[PDB]
Amino acid sequence: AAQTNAPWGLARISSTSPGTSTYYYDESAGQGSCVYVIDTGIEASHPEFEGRAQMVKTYYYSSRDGNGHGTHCAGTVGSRTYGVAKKTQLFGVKVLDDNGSGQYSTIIAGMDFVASDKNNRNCPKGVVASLSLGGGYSSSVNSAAARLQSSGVMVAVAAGNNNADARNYSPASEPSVCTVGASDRYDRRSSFSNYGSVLDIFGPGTDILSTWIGGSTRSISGTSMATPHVAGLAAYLMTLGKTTAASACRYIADTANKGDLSNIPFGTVNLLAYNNYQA
Repeated sequence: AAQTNAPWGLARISSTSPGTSTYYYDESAGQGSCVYVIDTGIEASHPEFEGRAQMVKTYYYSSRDGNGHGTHCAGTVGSRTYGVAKKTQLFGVKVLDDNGSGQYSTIIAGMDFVASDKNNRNCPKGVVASLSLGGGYSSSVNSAAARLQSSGVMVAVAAGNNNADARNYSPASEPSVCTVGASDRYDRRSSFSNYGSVLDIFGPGTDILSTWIGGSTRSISGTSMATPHVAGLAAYLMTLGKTTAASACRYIADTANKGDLSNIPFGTVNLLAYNNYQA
């Protein structure tokens, strides 16, 4: 399948070169997989989700996304125009309030919620969780991310936006989950992207067009935007039967575009997520 005039990040993940604008992918498109977006919520009514999104949990007075961040991330995972895995099922878990903040205890509860809740959903091709959130190092937060992964969910987490070593952030620093740095459309490390040995992969994170609340769209930047590219990619590859929740991060690293990013610090992987789709 070919989507013309796609957002640059989608085109990038199906290309061996920067500078193209068409996204190529197998038409299976993550059908039969599920991605949990653990964030500020998802505006499921957005036409871009086509009825494939739903809120399953909130820790606040509403399950609505009053912020936008979660809706943008979910759009990059799975919206019809802005998404990597255009036929996945999207499940929203609102651990972040409408100001984008959340207590670590709530975030932990949301991770453990997903590990159990997947048993209430139909995801024959597999389950992914996208965590575009984080804070300072916490062993309890890392352990929750590790449990979620152990339970059979492909966990993708943002590296963080401090232009610093991600070893000092959680859940970024958890070794058993897939930690995602950000790049720009010229294959440069994004200016704000964290780095370090704990990173597993880079994805598009600068100037990413996706869904927003009020049935709208906008372009924003962050490792929050790179993470759902990787989560959507995992769902897509799992639907194709190429990998599993436990092995997908390694598979994505194995099949990445290698050595193509600039300003990668010595000791950080130079790997850019790539679907290796041959039309």
